[PDB]
Amino acid sequence: GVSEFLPEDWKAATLLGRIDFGEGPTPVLVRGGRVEDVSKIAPTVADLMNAFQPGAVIPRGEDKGPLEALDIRPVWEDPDGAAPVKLLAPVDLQCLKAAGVTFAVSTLERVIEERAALKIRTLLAERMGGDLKSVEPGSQGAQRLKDALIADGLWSQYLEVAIGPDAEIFTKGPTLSSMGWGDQVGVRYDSHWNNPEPEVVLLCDGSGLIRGAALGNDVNLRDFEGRSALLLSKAKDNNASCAIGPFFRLFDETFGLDDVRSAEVELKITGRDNFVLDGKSNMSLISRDPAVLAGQAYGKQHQYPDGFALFLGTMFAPIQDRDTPGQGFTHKVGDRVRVSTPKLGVLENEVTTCDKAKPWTFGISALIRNLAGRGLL
Amino acid sequence: VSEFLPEDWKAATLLGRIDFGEGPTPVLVRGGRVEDVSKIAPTVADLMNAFQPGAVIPRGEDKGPLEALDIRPVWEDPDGAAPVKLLAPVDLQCLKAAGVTFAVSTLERVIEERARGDAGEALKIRTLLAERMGGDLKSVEPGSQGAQRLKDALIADGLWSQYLEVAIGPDAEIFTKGPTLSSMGWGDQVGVRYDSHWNNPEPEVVLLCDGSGLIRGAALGNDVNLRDFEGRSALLLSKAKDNNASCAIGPFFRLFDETFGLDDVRSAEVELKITGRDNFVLDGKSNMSLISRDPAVLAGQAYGKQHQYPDGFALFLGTMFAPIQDRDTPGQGFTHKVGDRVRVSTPKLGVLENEVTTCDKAKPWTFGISALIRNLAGRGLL
Ligand SMILES: CC(C)CC(=O)C(=O)O
Ligand SMILES: [Mg+2]
Ligand SMILES: [Mg+2]
Repeated sequence: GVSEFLPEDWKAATLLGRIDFGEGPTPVLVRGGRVEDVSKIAPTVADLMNAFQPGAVIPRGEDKGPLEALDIRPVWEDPDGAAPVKLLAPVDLQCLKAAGVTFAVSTLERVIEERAALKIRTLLAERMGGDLKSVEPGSQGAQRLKDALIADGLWSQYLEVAIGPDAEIFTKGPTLSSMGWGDQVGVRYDSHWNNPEPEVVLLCDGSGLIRGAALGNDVNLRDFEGRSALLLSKAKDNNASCAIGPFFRLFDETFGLDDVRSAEVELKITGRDNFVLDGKSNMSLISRDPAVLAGQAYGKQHQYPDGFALFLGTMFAPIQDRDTPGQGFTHKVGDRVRVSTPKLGVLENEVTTCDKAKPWTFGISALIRNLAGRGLL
Repeated sequence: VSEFLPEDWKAATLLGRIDFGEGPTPVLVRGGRVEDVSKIAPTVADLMNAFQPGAVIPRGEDKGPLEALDIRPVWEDPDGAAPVKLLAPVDLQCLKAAGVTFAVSTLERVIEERARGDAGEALKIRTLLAERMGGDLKSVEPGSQGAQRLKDALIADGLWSQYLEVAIGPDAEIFTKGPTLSSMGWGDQVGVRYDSHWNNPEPEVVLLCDGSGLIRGAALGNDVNLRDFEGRSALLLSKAKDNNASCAIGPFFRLFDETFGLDDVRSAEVELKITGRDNFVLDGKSNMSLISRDPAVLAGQAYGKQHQYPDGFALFLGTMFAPIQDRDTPGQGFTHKVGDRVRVSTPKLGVLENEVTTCDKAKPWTFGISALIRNLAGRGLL
């Protein structure tokens, strides 16, 4: 049932991804509902995006047939990889970047209620020259709001990246390490409070231009980050802690950045203990425009010659109790996490611990050897 | 030339990358002579994964004495007229770094945090903090039960900080310094962001590890650092550390053998020298024995059952300097100016020397993974 995780209009869409048909990772385009092996046009997705800039026609690759006819299976139904065809993460050589704390109104309010409320929002809004829900990060209004927050003793390093001029942008994981649709993702076995983060992921080419978008799960360990923000990397970057997919949807007549900007991202978590968590949260509340976030990651002071993928952040808060009252959500082995939006489909993974997930073994040199052996270089 | 190589470099085994005119080439320097080992393995990462530690690497193609090669630093060859160019000695490795592994750095991190990145507040905060702490941080082993009891004391003192958690708690601070293939090497320009007004070099020793997590050798490093970004918010760590040309490793990795081992890394005296167009001079020394966690312990936290690195990784071990010498205004401390020359040196590894400019004036990073792949393929090396 490969159709259940594609966008409802996928046959009218342009998808860009990676599939192993049995010889190794192959960049594919899906157009008219049919898969095209484009490896002879460009041997990687990063190379394809660099070879064909926006507005250029991408030629046809070799026909692999209707995507729904490929026997693709997820790990929880095919634990041993018996399937003849394996869908992969749609990234290969791109750097994996991630923004965080991009929904500021959420952050601000959560601090005002931790203190309580209606009375605190008066002064902050009057000093800002405006309602908090209109906060513009990096503005002069945000600057006066910062100084008012400092004067109240409510300021924090998190509000700095919420409303200051610089967004929080970090490296989510090493190149070639992402999980894809239908893979296991890993939380550290020594983390006790962790959660998914349902996100939209931008595809950017080697010229810093936004080409398309996919779904992402930024697997997150709250107990590490909460002990120290200097453990951010350890909270975000472990074996199988990144999932992107199922495909990147490229911008065309049917789909553009404006569709990303108004995308409703849904999250569902299902456990064997019969725990269920559901929730939806709209990209229109993001406090920094996706094109602005791309322009902070890429510019005169940082380039990315193979391109980069960019997680745009989330406003989902893992506060729903599971077993321990007041301590919020945490994963258990075998949880199924679905991240979905209508124009991009469904990214679904199974949760295990980083030591039980398959280790990351296929790195840059493994790809090079594989592509060399197939005559694709 | 010999000015930037180990004292005993002709007796050492050095591993690095040189562009002779056709693209990046993994080289070994033995007996003072350069070997092109590209036909043995096409990258440094591949070479470390093909030969385990202790295994003798067979001889490559002789390229003559190293001192006979016309290698020139950017401050003497701005347009790159030299026929040969020395590169960073990493290629496919992930660039990993440890933080606050020396007490002098830990204190300056708490200072810039409480200053919220404002250099004009550092003197006042340093005067308070340096006396109340100091003699405290190195009084415990990080991650021990003792360290947990010191944490409870400092919390009661009102002195606790998220930086002390990674300085003495069970988890070291490890982060990604920059993207694969983005490092600068000896003789390159490094970059501080043009919008940073409180910044510094960070001399460090850099380990080379293979794809099995084994420590293989060591180089020198400059982890160019923006204090005003990181002090404003620790969530800006990546932006404080990872910008165009903000990473320098070199001149070569020295591989472990009978002339050099991890024990030499553990006792290495490291020297920092900064010189500017304004005739500012800083010169200082510190020793690796002051590190709070053994280098093998740090590599063991970076690599294990919960994070692999199939192409290997480089690991900055943490800076042992935090420059606070006043440059222009009494009490205002240090920051870089364009044209600064930064020398990191220790006798067993040589000299890593770079010229500082702003990230936007440094040449952009254009040679990434695809460029390397295409270059190697065109040379028949795959
Ligand atoms: C938090 C980091 C700035 C600390 C660091 O890089 C170091 O101490 O070497
Ligand atoms: Mg995020
Ligand atoms: Mg450092």
